[PDB]
Amino acid sequence: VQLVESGGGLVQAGGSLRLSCTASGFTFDDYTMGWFRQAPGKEREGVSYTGWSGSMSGSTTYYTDSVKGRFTISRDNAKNTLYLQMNSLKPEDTAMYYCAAARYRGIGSQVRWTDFIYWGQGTQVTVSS
Amino acid sequence: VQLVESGGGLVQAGGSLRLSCTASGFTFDDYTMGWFRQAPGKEREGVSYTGWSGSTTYYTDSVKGRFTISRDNAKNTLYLQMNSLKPEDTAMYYCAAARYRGIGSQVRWTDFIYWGQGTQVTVSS
Amino acid sequence: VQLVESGGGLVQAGGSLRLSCTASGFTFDDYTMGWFRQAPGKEREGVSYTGWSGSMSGSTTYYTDSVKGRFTISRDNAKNTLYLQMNSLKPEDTAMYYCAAARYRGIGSQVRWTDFIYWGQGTQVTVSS
Amino acid sequence: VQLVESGGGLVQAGGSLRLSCTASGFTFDDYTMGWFRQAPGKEREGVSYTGWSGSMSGSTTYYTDSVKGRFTISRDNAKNTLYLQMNSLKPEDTAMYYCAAARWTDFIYWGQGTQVTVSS
Repeated sequence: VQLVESGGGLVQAGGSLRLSCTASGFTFDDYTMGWFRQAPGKEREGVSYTGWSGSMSGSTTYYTDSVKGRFTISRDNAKNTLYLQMNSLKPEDTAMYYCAAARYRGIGSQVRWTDFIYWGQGTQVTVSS
Repeated sequence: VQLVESGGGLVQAGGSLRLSCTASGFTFDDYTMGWFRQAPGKEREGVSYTGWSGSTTYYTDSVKGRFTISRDNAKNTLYLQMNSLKPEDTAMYYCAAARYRGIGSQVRWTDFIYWGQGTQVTVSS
Repeated sequence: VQLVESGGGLVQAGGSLRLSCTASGFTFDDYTMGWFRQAPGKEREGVSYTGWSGSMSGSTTYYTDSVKGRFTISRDNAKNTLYLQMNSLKPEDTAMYYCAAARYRGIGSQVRWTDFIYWGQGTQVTVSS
Repeated sequence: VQLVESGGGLVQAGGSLRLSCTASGFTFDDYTMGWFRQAPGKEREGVSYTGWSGSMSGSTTYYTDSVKGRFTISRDNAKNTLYLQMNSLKPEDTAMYYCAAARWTDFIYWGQGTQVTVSS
């Protein structure tokens, strides 16, 4: 089980980045995938997840208030890849961004943050002044 | 007359950036706006322009299918969405402006008169 | 010829980091080794170098005004490693830091920025508010 | 009485950080100052302290076995600041680091903490 992040870097304020996260063997399309971030000196917080419920027949996507209307999560079940399109980047968005996976295959909107078990190494996103 | 570029930076190969260029006092919506780039040690080449009956947008072969130019005449801002970035795209990117006439003439590269200071885009291996 | 940087990361303002740069096959102790940095959207500037002087009887170390009294360069000719101790970090120090090498000596002429020929891939240093 | 920590962040294995802890009213040069850390899911453990001994003939600094030879505590009584120089960082050092004051159960005044993350 591997999760390799890519697409990070350094950008001016107002610029844009696009993160990617390819996934090794765990049957990607049945898992709820998510993006986390960790500020320097602060705890790791949740950014966005998307994933699937059986009790509603369908998918549930989430976005935090600080990334609302600016970030976009998407998945490609054929290539087992998760994406995070970050537009209109602010200097408060500067963190190391992690790509996580939750494992019990049916969680929709009852997704606790503690359900994410498999993690990646991360990628740096730096938004300067 | 000022042209301030933004949105540049450093990214690995395959990543994406989005440049912006706000414009100070001149009628933005009546001018043909363009993007240039200058490699280290090489001459300044043209990337993409858009502007003026109908509108005409241009893209160079090296940025074909990967770059996207757009303008916002309300906010007087020019955009350049750079997707699938290659290490050959590493340059300082300039935002230029030309004035259209004719009426059957063409915008050549020498028509761009007003320029910006630029922004650096670095695509590493 | 390889130059691998390490020791970067994310830190608050006032914190400290220490970069390292191991060198592959090129005779490290006879080359002038340096550190560069590149801000987001700006050109690549020079930070500090150490090595040859101009006289074949001395070492010469350099430090830019923006890093004066806060940064410290050092080399280990036995392990072929270059170090950069960054203390009292400011948010203006946020860049991708590169480790470069020069080989021109020129008895009578001092070190210029264009003499650095071999470069590394770099490491990210982010100093947040 | 306030204790504000700073200097934390994220770094690779083998990298270095330096924590700082400024102190509000007024103790500082007569109190034994220390650093604690708390791993995710584990209890809060002690890292290092420095301060007075019994009797007043001298100072005593302490370092835990897991940080021995890699960490360095220091204080500045003029600026009322405590420092922790963390060199050769291991992934087992990943915790939230607290700055505490005494004069392990003697430490009464605490700070909010700062996160130190050492990734692979």
